[PDB]
Amino acid sequence: PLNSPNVYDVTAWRIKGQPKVTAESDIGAVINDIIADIKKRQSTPETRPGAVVIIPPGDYDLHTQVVVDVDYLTIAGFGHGFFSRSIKDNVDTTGWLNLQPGGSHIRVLTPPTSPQAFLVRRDGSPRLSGIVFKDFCLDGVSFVPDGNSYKNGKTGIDVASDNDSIHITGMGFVYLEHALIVRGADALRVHDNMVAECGNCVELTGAGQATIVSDNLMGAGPEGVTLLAENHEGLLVTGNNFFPRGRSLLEFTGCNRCSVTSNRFQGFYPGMMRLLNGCKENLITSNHFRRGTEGFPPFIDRTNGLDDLYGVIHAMGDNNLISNNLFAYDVPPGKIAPAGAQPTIMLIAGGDGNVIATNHVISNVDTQHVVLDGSATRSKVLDSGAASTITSYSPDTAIRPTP
Amino acid sequence: PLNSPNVYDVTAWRIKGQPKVTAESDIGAVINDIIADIKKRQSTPETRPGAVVIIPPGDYDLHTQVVVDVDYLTIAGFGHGFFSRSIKDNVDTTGWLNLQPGGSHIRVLTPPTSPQAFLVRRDGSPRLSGIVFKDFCLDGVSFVPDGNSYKNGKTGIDVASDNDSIHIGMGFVYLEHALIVRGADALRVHDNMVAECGNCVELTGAGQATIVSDNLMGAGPEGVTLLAENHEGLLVTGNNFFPRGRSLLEFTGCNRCSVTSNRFQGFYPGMMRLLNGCKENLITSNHFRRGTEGFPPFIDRTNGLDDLYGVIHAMGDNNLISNNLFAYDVPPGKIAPAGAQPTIMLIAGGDGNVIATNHVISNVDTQHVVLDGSATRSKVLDSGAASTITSYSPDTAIRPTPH
Amino acid sequence: PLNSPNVYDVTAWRIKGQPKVTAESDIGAVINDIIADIKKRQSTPETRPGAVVIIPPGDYDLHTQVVVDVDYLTIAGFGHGFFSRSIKDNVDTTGWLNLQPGGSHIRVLTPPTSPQAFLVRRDGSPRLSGIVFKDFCLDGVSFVPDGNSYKNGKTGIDVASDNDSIHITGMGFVYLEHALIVRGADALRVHDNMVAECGNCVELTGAGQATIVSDNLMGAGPEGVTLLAENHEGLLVTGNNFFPRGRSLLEFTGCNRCSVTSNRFQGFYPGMMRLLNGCKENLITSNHFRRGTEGFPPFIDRTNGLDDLYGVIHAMGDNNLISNNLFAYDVPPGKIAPAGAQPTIMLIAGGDGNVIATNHVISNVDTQHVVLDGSATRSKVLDSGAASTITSYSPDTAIRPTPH
Repeated sequence: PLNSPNVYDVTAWRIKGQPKVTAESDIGAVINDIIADIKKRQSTPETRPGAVVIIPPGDYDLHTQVVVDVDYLTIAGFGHGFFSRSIKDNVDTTGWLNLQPGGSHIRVLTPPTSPQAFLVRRDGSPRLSGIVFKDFCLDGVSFVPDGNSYKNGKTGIDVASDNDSIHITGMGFVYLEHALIVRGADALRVHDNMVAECGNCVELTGAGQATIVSDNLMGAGPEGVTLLAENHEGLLVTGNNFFPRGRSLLEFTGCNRCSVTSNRFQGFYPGMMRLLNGCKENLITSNHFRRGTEGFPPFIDRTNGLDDLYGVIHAMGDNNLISNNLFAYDVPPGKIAPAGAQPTIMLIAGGDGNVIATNHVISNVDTQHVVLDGSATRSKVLDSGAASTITSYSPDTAIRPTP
Repeated sequence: PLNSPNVYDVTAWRIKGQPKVTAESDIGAVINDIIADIKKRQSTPETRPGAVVIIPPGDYDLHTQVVVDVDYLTIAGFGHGFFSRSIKDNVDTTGWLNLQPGGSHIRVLTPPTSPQAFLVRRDGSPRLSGIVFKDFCLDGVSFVPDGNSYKNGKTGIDVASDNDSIHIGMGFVYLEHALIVRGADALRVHDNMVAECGNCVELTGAGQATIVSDNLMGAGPEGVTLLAENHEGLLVTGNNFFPRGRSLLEFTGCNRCSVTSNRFQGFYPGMMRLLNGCKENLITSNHFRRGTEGFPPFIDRTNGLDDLYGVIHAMGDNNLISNNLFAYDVPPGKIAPAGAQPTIMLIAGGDGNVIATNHVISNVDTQHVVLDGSATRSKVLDSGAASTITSYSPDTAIRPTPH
Repeated sequence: PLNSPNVYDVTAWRIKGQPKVTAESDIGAVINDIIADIKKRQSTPETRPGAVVIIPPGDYDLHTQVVVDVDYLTIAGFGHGFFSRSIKDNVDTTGWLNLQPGGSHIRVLTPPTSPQAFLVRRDGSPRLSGIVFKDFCLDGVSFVPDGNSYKNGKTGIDVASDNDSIHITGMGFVYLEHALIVRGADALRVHDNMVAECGNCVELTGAGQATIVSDNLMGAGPEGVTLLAENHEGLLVTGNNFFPRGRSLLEFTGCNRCSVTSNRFQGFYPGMMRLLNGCKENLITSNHFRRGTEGFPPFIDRTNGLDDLYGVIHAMGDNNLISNNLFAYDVPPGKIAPAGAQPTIMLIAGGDGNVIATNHVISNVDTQHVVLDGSATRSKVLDSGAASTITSYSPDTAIRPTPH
């Protein structure tokens, strides 16, 4: 296709000895064969510039787990191919012109023994660098045992070893239990993707730093996360549009000095944002939060199991600034739990020196804009509601009511 | 090109029965013929993954409107090719090395009966999904009756039916309407150059869960830069809005949306309009600059609004307008009515709007905020000294900027 | 590869009469010959749509400076190929499976007297328009005399003429003294790039308008800038993650009516952000600032020459709004300069009408959240610390303490 051994077209690659296997049959086995070819040619630490694997638009089955263990591997298609399998599964489709995702369309059919479509892992060293996934579709085909479970044991991309300067962009993920997982992320960018109708959308696990999650459209399932970060430092989460049915939309555990800023958050349950297990010195600012109620009939009676005293924002940790946010809460009275409670918008569950400033709350019922747990210390609440709307069980909270 | 029938090169495709038609002579006829080939091969609701149409850099005339009615079509070039025709049309170009836009350059020469270059439409189910336009240039060639009218009846891309996960690296120039998307769900309009058009981006009818991000945009004095009708959860962030639209951001009946971290430069009153009951929107962390036209051919153009209309004009409930900077500089003899103090933020009506932490700087005496008599339960916090706030409403809570 | 004369594969292009000159041996000379072919074909001011130059993944040496003087030239690879040469040069690399950057990998080996790999310049009119650099790696290979100097005299991309609608995206820059320089920027976008372990990262010089710098990862060296802008108006700097070792992370000089919002800033020296020489009417809001100390042993004693009284933010100009930021200051007492000083977080060094509002500061030692110079006039400080954390040497500053 190009005059380089480092450019591969998956529809043109034949695996010698398995002349049966096509990119349609098992694009997994095809990409694994490509990667073996790269290793044969790229032999030394001075000759390993990587390669591009090109996925033309089409339907491709993947049976065999692709193991990605080379730097600067770009896997690229020509479109994210997103399609709502969740609407398809739940309505009459008589006369429908289309019934599945497309674009550069990888149907993930991995075994239980090898559940992730792409396993990005190198046990040797150094860290994997500069790997790029872009412009293709990873589709888990269905949920198990029905369409509404958000469970199938499949993962789209799982980066399992420490990594630097990975770039995930223009992707589509649908109907995977775990769309994207990146462990030990440094200088990662998850940018401008469509990640929806998955049990879990983006999991940033183990630890990480210097990461940006931006301009993504994301919606998860009621037992899974939308964005999760574990032990991140200096994570920037910005310009994202989070919607749907995750148990949460943003979940940080032990994340410090991160910024969640200029996003849009729409959820149907308490606990849309959870700053857990000692999250400190984070900026939570200039976001729009919408707490509403499930409208799609097949999901009306399912919840994430939390009540409305949990908080739209639930914070456990130190010295966070939660400021300059709009919260719009609208839940039918008969749907609030426990029955008769005032919902809590921001709950400070514990921690020292949190500052809550210039937040505007609107709710259909009486709400506590802020509740501070009895264990909260040295808190400030400025202009986030009248005195009526701020409950401190802690004796030491400084409160300026909104004029 | 690749080993897939789902990858098309426009410069290589020949129309059976019309051998002389080329991509140069009528790229529209070529793409239509490509699209028919796709529809011929992709015959069933389970075998429609879509395709890519690639547009090499070059000059291409479009005479026939392209109708896009297949999911997961990608039309991609290699450059947005933007060129200032407006400067060209108004100055001495003696010795100019280039006179028109380029890149993957489509000159839009449609008939007045089907004036949209790309018409994105399906009668039938389901919604059109996952269409991509990227990295090419749509050029309306000239304005009539002359180069400064911003009128030619041409549209770049017009998405006419309800749609999901559409993704628009483009350049648009000298079109009366650059991009229109009706019934957007999970649309991304990202990192485009959309300038010297009558109107730039119109998101019409209704929509949800859309992101407009990282765009450069400038319109004309009778048109809109960004418009949204009846959107919920629209996120507008990272954009640099400049030029000469009647307005820069225009919402009508949009609720629970967020406009954050943009730059806004305009030359007339009414740069931002939140109209006909916009509620619970976040308008924050933006820079507004109101200046005066400096390009002679447009020195006498206005949008018909006086300086009492507001830099922001808002009619609706419970919006938070906070952490913005407003820098107003217009010569005394260009302010209307003569002798009036310009208004920076006008709350035209609505309940429970909160104006917080805004810095205004102006060359003349201005009212930072004027609240209409009809506004109820408004708050104005730290957005000017007392002498810069006018509330004709009797129940506005005001905290002057100290001193 | 496609049926158009405007698409070039650098690996397929033969320079007629120079069979030895390849993309591998000198991709600079290859690209210049491609440029010559474009000009040969694209011969009138109505027949210049430009071209795309495609760079497959591989290792390519550049010895000859590429001079870009045609509109709508796209140079495109498949991969930004970033690799930490700085870590490589400083630790034990036994058994390391890779020792250099990759992707679409251009090794910059320019002569001392034409240092820039790409020179984007046109004498004449109009302004160069619509040029696109994307998805490739520019790698200056080494710093001299050792890998830790951040010095080699090399530049990745230097745009020297006034320009319109240039787009730089998906790039990797590494080990260059200057990664990217753009003079006379109008409607520039520097978007979603990796610009690290360079002496300087992005310099927007001369003057400029209506530019966006967004969604980048950037880290510079102790003598250079990360992002610099000179005399820009309406620059928007957003969604970036600034880290590392630049003398500063954001440096404006004479910039007006610009906006810096929703970024992350991590630095190891004072002066992380500098609004210098009469910056007016700028918005600095919704940012996260971390001032820390160096943790990588080879650089422990490197300084940028400033003390902790200079400020995390240093501002000289009028009517800036510095609001809704978080500053997390952690520097061991033995590392603070001058010894025993209270560090300053935000310093208003001069100017009229500046407004500091709703800022949260956490520091390991006592700090002054805001210090205002004696010459500052009409300043406001709101909710950016207790009274004891605000110092105004100007007598006209209005101060509201953070309550309690």
